[PDB]
Amino acid sequence: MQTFRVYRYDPLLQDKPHMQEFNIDLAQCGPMILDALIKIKATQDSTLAFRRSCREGICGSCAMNINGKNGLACLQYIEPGAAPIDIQPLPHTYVLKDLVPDLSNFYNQYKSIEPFLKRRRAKQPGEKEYYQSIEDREKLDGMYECNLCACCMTSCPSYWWNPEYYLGPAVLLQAYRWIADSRDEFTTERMAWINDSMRLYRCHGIMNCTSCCPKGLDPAKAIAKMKAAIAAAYEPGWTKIVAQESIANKKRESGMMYA
Amino acid sequence: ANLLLVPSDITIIEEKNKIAKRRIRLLEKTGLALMFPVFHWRYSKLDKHDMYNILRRKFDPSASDPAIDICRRRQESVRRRVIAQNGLLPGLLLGVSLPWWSLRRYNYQSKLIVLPFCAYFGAICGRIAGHGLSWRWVETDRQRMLGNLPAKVYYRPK
Amino acid sequence: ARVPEDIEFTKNRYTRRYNLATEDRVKLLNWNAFCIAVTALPIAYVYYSWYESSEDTDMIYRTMDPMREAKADYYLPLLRGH
Amino acid sequence: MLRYDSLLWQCTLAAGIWFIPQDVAAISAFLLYGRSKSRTINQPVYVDNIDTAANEYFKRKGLDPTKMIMMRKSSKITEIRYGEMY
Amino acid sequence: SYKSAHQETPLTYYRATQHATSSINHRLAYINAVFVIWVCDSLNDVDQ
Amino acid sequence: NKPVVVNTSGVVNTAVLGISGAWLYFYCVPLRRKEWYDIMMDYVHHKRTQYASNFPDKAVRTALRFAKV
Amino acid sequence: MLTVDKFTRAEALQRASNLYYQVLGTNWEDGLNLVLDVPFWESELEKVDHMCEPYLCDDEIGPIIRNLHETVNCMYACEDVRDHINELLELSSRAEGVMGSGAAASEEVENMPEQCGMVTKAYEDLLARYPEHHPKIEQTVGHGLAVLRQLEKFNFKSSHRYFF
Ligand SMILES: CCCCCCCCCCCCCCCCCC(=O)OC[C@H](COP(=O)([O-])OCC(O)COP(=O)([O-])OC[C@@H](COC(=O)CCCCCCCCCCCCCCCCC)OC(=O)CCCCCCCCCCCCCCCCC)OC(=O)CCCCCCCCCCCCCCCCC
Ligand SMILES: CCCCCCCCCCCCCCCCCC(=O)OC[C@H](COP(=O)([O-])OCC[N+](C)(C)C)OC(=O)CCCCCCCCCCCCCCCCC
Ligand SMILES: COC1=C(OC)C(=O)C(CC=C(C)C)=C(C)C1=O
Ligand code: SF4
Ligand code: F3S
Ligand code: FES
Ligand SMILES: [K+]
Repeated sequence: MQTFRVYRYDPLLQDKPHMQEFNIDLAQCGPMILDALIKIKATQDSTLAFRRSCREGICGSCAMNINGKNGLACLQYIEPGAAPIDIQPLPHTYVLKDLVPDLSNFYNQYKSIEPFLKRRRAKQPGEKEYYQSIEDREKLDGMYECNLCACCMTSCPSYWWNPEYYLGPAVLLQAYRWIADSRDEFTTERMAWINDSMRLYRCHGIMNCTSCCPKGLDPAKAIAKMKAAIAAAYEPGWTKIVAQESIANKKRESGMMYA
Repeated sequence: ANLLLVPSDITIIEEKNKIAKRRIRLLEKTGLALMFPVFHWRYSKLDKHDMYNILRRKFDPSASDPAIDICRRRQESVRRRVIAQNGLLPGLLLGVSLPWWSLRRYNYQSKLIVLPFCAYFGAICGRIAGHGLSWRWVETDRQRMLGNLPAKVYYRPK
Repeated sequence: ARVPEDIEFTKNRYTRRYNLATEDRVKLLNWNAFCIAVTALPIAYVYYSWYESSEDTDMIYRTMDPMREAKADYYLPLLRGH
Repeated sequence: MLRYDSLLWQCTLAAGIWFIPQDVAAISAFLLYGRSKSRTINQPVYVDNIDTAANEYFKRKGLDPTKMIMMRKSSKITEIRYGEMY
Repeated sequence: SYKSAHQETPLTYYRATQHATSSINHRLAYINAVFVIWVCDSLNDVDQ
Repeated sequence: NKPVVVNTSGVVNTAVLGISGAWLYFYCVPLRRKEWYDIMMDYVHHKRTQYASNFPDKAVRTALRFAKV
Repeated sequence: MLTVDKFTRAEALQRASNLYYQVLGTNWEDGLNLVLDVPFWESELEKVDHMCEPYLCDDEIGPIIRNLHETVNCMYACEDVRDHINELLELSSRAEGVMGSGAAASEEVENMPEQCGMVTKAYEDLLARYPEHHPKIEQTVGHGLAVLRQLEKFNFKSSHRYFF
């Protein structure tokens, strides 16, 4: 009979958020935390709200804060004990309801890095796949598996303080993924844009992003590599390069973009 | 055992030679007042009370006695030290007020981070300015030594 | 609290509203002005500071080494401490 | 809200364990340099009987014993002072 | 009619890693040095 | 014990390089030197309002009101 | 401008184009970028205007000057709106209280629904006034309004393109 304290907020009453304690028999519940939450909703309090889809850790929708550390509920294990298992929303996020965070800023920041392949020449008619060696494909190994759970984001003390100026670990790793993709031909443009004091150099190497990553990725290592590459490759003309690309995006629609 | 603090030899000479009282100037008064107290766990340095005594005595400005000359040199070194203390308070006040006005529209965290450091910096800058304008930077090593000689000394028998 | 609801926002570079960004630029100038002024402290120390043991030093040079060329026999033990 | 494994409580104990030792040494070195100077300028010298010591002092310095106010500052500290000092 | 909530500071509850405590000790290194200098200055002025 | 000349250039220059090198390194090389910029950027920047009361404005304002400007 | 310096048309073209791309390339959203850079931009812009006055009708220099003026106008206008948004969000943060607890909390904006209607109107006015600077307007004011949306539920035209 484990005790599970869960954060609760009603968006309509707008009463101060509180932790409600539930008792669940682990014998009739699945090993993972998400199973306990589903059981609570099914049996005791159906009002409980939380995001969940894949159940196998791949969608990245069940990101929560369990006993202090961020994680995905579907991959997290229930750890029985006298101490209540405290489940709260993602740290320093606006709570839409109960355990459902507001990750709209995270989605916007990602759209800013323009995560789509860019090439100077359009695929000539009669052309097959763009060549990439096995070794080049190996470079993109630990970076293309990010499920956007947003745990590393909501674990960085620097994203807690400057959420609207710092891109955050996940977005920065994704930017390195596209700066490291041999097929992309806009390496300099991407590095010039990311070379900003607020966007990139707000990372102080806390390493909370790597510790909490549910997919076992290392966003901290990627940001360090991206900072070294930028420092070595900087040229006086980078600012003009950013401006020219901004002119190219003049007719784009209203949303975050390279500028 | 028992310890005995007695006037030092320099104090003895200064008392023998004092011709009259000496008017304390306004800046000397303020400097002594603004001087931090000193806790004498052991007695090795001059405090504000010893400095006042030195500055309240008067000596003959023409006297050619070598002993009197030492006393006058010491009194001048003590005077430069005392009037130099008048610059700390201006520095600390401006070192908090000017930063606070500048960060008056910023959050509490910013004032906690900045004001303590600017206060010490302003106080240090004020101390540098005061010691500089009191002619301490041009004193010789003989002048500074005579102005730092203790006024009370533990008695050494025999 | 409450906040003004009829603000005339800047329309161009020659029709500007006074905002906290312009105030921050004045702060930049005033802080930088302080730095120019505080440079007078370290510069004054280096210019006015003299490191001399007594008033004898200058008298020795006036009477024994006026041209700064007179050579003194060197007894190492004097300043070697042994 | 409050937890022992919190970033705040674990960063406050870590800082204490890391800095307090360094600091104690650093301040101690300054205190030691202070004592080295003090003991070379006015070493505390212990006398047996204060009254005899005071007499030898007045005799050695040519001071009239009547014009000197001797006061006991502490249980182990006496102090001779000029009574006619401005 | 609906409003979202702003969670409190995460510092009070987020789990602490050894790399995060040590990164703070690095960013606080110069702050300690100034503190020690101030203590020594104060002692040189109000002690013995 | 009584040399005709004493070589001081080597020793003095060594001290100059060591003292100058340490000071110039501390002032120029380390990224720690930008620690005051990081702290301000993290906690102080973009955190200001003109629509909230603060003591310095209140003090200046009252003292003016008291003296009738 | 009071100066005795003389510059060729090629030098004038180079200076103007350098300033134009420098301004258009700098990140406007970061306040310290504009606060630090605008003093240098204003000194340069005065010199550029003086040396490009003969070439206002020139086929190459003229367009550069016109774009440069428009960019500076958009830079000042966008900075003003985002400055007010930053004021609103900092009023909201102070209202949360110390540590988020509410302990020493400031009073909370009461006309926030109306202050968000003012900003959104300004955002749309900028879009119309500066049609060739939408990327910069979205970087600064657009993203600013997206941050406000996370606090107050209000409607603006581009709300759906900001994931709201
Ligand atoms: C304890 C005594 C000192 C107490 C504090 C004294 C404070 C008064 C200082 C007065 C002198 C001027 C200070 C700078 C004025 C502003 C200059 C400026 O705007 O430049 C762009 C400025 C950065 O200037 P930067 O020269 O490009 O880059 C600086 C780097 O150092 C890269 O420059 P670098 O490559 O030339 O590297 C040289 C580096 C060499 O670095 C060092 O010397 C190493 C130590 C660095 C850290 C020292 C402080 C540690 C304590 C915490 C610091 C953070 C809290 C705030 C501290 C006070 C800040 C004023 O020197 C500096 O850091 C620059 C010189 C001035 C530093 C002043 C503050 C620290 C003085 C520390 C002295 C004692 C250190 C002992 C350390 C322990 C071991 C002995 O960026 C910003 O303004 C960022 C603002 C973000 C928030 C928004 C603020 C409003 C925006 C509108 C304009 C506001 C203007 C005023 C800002 C400050 C308000 C409080
Ligand atoms: C061409 C080749 C160039 C090679 C350049 C190499 C540069 C690097 C090596 C160091 C050179 C500088 C040494 C210090 C200056 C000279 C010595 C000095 O002034 O002391 C004598 C002075 C001499 O004073 P004195 O009054 O005692 O001398 C009289 C001596 N008797 C009594 C014997 C007659 O020492 C003191 O006063 C005592 C305190 C000394 C404190 C030394 C502190 C450390 C200094 C070095 C700091 C290095 C920082 C960077 C490295 C990391 C440190 C952790
Ligand atoms: C909830 O209130 C607080 C912040 O706002 C998110 C802070 O920025 C910070 C971080 C910055 C400083 C200087 C305390 C803390 C700790 C804080 O209490
Ligand atoms: S880096 Fe890790 S924690 Fe961050 S979004 Fe990707 S998978 Fe999730
Ligand atoms: S915790 Fe944050 S500061 Fe960098 S190393 Fe990770 S993104
Ligand atoms: S439900 Fe998909 S990640 Fe857990
Ligand atoms: K690439």
